[PDB]
Amino acid sequence: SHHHHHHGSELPQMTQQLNSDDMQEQLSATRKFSQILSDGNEQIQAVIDAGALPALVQLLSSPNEQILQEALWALSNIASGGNEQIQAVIDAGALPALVQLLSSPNEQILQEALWALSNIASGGNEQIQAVIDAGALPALVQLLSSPNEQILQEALWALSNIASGGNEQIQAVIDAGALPALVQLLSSPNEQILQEALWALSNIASGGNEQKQAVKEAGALEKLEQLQSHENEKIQKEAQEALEKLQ
Amino acid sequence: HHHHHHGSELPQMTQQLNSDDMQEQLSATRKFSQILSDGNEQIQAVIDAGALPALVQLLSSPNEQILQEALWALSNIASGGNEQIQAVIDAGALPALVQLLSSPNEQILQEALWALSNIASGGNEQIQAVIDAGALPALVQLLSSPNEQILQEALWALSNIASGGNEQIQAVIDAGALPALVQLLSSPNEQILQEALWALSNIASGGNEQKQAVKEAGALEKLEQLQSHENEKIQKEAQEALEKLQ
Ligand SMILES: [Mg+2]
Ligand SMILES: [Mg+2]
Repeated sequence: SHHHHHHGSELPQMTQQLNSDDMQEQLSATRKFSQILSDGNEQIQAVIDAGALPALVQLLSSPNEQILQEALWALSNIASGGNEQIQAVIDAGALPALVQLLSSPNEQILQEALWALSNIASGGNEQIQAVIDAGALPALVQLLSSPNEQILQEALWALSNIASGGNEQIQAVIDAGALPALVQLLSSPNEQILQEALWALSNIASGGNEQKQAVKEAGALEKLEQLQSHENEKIQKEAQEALEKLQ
Repeated sequence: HHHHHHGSELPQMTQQLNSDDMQEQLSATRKFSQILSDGNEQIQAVIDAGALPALVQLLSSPNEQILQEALWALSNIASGGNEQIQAVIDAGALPALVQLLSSPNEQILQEALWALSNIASGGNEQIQAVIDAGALPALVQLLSSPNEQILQEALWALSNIASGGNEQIQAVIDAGALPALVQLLSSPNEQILQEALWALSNIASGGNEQKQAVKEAGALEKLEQLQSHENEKIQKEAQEALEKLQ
């Protein structure tokens, strides 16, 4: 969803001061920007300081759709910041509830839960490990065989981020039975899915010998070879990289 | 540390989350979401308004306050998620931050290192951008700073870089960081050697090629000697890393 900044915004003239030659104007504008950024982070931190996270995690068990969905947006949002903010989400016990919400008959709830997991798995290796431990992988994989393309795309993005951890985190993806589904996804009519399936296999390929062979066993060499000649240009530029590192 | 103002609505909202009343639960979640949406849109408005490239340009300012103030703003943005980190790199920050790494002024150097740490706490391509910008040669050279505040920030940065994939871990090894990392185990500072242990354990998360390089540096010798330490918490981390070589 795109927005317009309000008409009374001071930001444009503030940006002009930064680019100016005056150096009183330069100093004034950097101070105002530092204030805006400090204020914005502090409002986010105050919510965490307030003890909101564990109470929001509780509300993930709400029978009410409205409440569960808003509490889910809030957590996803926090988990989209730095590592420290993901840690707070994890510490509040979000993961088991987030993993459980992958069984939700609601397609809107499933997608928001998948986006939350992606955010958390975009952090450090031990935080991706936490996700793995919570048993996210068995559900993520079965969700790769989904008729719903929009769900598939987010489940795929969540695996890629897990697949961008250490070798042991990558191996957990392999052990979960992810490759057959990923390789099949290189036959996707939808181009955007192909590219994320590509980037997922590319992230796995950044592992050691064991991870590479597993990808060769799944039949990914054959595909990337006779895929390096697809209609699109950047789908060839990324399949060339996904084939070259497997060396 | 700071206090929130007495008029803050947050405590009554938190209690509304934990209540049995669904209406109060729903009013509180919507309000928390609103607050979070607002803060994140304040930060994005600064980016959408084209500030970053201009702040990067002010990293080469002859004025002490300006340079310092711009570096904090850049550092602050880089402490968010990957999307915000990328905007900083796109703005051209890394070259300027690396050049600032060899500046007379001590606090400027420290903030420069803090900034680079923030950037290296993102994804692998982001950490690789730090490496391609030439950060490592300077970083290792700072591992024996007579200033210990500067030593601990430089350590943090290397841990972050070494917390990437195998390609970035090998780069740290290739830059000759292991000997100095090992020598920081037998050092008086209990907070520093802990960060050096964090650092070494992160390398030990790589492959065999990475695991063996640490061994040739004399890690296993000084890792086992750390079970005779006064502190109980160091005794755990030394083991969690010593055994991390299965
Ligand atoms: Mg191989
Ligand atoms: Mg809202």
